[PDB]
Amino acid sequence: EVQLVESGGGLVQPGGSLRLSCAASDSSFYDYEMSWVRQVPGKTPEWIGSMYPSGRTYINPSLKSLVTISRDNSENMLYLQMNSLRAEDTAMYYCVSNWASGSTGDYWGQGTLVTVSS
Amino acid sequence: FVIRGDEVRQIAPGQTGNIADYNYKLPDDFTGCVIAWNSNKLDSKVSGN
Amino acid sequence: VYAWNRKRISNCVADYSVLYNLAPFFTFKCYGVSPTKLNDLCFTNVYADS
Repeated sequence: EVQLVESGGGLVQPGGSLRLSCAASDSSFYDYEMSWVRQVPGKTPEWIGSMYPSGRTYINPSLKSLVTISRDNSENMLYLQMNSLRAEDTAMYYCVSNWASGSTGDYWGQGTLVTVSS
Repeated sequence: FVIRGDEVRQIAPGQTGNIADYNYKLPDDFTGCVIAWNSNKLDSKVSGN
Repeated sequence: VYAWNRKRISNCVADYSVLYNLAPFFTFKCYGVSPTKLNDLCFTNVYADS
């Protein structure tokens, strides 16, 4: 009934980092699997991170040892820290709760404005 | 679901495999149907998915 | 294949746990017995070929 997700954004900062963090409303989220999907026109499907409930995470084989994700439960807001920003990262990132193996009651957000261009 | 490649022949009573016994197991008394089709034109990335 | 070796295994306990060590360990089909329920049978002789 309420998303309260995908709150943030960034500007053109090549070679820097992004503090993109998307919280979650107070609900019955126990086995949630948050991820980040790009929405660049032409390349819709994209997987970046993983939020397995056991605490362990899986990074994509492309960006190996490039993106680090840490769990934070102080203010109920998930953090994400990445480095070595490329120039083709111009897309629209999302924090989808109902990832693959879902799509029955899947819901999305509005998007985080993140774009870089050298 | 999508297990991998062309290993869809492993979903059958009697046939054993790696993903057929560790990810999705089908019983020997299965009474149903099985559908499968590729998605090389729908789920395809220029650098891999 | 023609000059295949043959080793006799006897006077020991065959723990079928270290056998599952390789990733492409497929085509593990048993004829006469089942893949499971092997840790309780007490055979007489075991041969191994290559």
